[PDB]
Amino acid sequence: GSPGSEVVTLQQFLEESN
Amino acid sequence: LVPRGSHMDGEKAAKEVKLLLLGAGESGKSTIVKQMKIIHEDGYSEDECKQYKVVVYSNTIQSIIAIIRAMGRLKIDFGEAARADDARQLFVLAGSAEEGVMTSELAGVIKRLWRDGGVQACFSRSREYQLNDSASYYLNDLDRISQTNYIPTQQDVLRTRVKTTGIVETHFTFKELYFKMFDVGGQRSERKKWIHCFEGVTAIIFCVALSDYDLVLAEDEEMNRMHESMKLFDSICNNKWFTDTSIILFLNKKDLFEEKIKRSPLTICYPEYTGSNTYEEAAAYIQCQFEDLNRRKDTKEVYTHFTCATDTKNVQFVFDAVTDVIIKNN
Ligand SMILES: Nc1nc2c(ncn2[C@@H]2O[C@H](COP(=O)(O)OP(=O)(O)O)[C@@H](O)[C@H]2O)c(=O)[nH]1
Repeated sequence: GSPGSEVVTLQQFLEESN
Repeated sequence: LVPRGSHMDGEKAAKEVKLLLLGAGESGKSTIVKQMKIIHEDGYSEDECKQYKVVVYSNTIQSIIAIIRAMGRLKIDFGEAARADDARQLFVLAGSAEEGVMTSELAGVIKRLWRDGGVQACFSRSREYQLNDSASYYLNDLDRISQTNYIPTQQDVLRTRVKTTGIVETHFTFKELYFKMFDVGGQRSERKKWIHCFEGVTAIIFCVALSDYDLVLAEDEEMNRMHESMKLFDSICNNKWFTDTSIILFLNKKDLFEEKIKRSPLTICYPEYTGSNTYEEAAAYIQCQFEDLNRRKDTKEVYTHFTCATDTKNVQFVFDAVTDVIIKNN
């Protein structure tokens, strides 16, 4: 849940969302 | 002087449907986007089609180049040694169509290569280098597409392949619903963009290339293509964002799958498979492989359809049904 501007992968986003 | 009526004319705001298009590369997302434009919008004008001529030429050149390089790696000789010269010329002239002009010289090179026996022997082994599924479409109509007056047809535009590096938003309307469709073409983007894209999603459409089942594992992979798709579907269907989202599964490229299953056993993909190598049973097996990954509550089921994304009538039928599903769950 770092800043909103950090480019991230779909997999990373799904992970941190869970 | 008749006072003008209401500006709304009795209508009201259209209800919004947010669709998220997901799936591995080459699964059919871009084709579904184009089909939505063709079916529920105005299709592609002549100028828009003209804009795709360069893409058609680039796709054709890149496909034949992939086949030639694969000949190199698989140790497949040309049917006629003179073709070697043509091959060289192919690489010399490969950038000559970037202005939407395929010279007669390049057209002849590509024709002679595509007609060669060794090139065809390599094409028949496309599963070993994951050749894109539109190569033969253009290479078998070279004569038509190589004319100086060529204008891409609607089907031509449907078969093109363009870079989809991010999340692209398109709009259409159907049954008085305002569809906002988000093709997630890329693997990376800003966290805030991920959040904005996954917020308020009405439904997901997840595309799977059935005909990927027999693709050879490449050095950049840790598992075969079908299992990469299964892993992605698992991570999507069981994410907090979509605990209550309508999940639709397009088991796409059913035509290519129907042709492949005749000669390529499904055990290439699922070594444990003991069923018959026939269309209906193998398709059912893949469908169950994907649906068993949904571990949400029983009320949250997966809506599966078998599709040929490049067939406009089939996509129209399937989307007619998906819209009814979405209205029901609304
Ligand atoms: N024969 C057949 N070809 C398809 C089908 N779906 C896609 N193709 C083609 O396969 C290529 C990749 O499809 P595309 O929509 O670009 O996948 P994307 O990377 O997820 O956007 C394209 O050349 C499509 O035209 C299908 O259902 N049947």
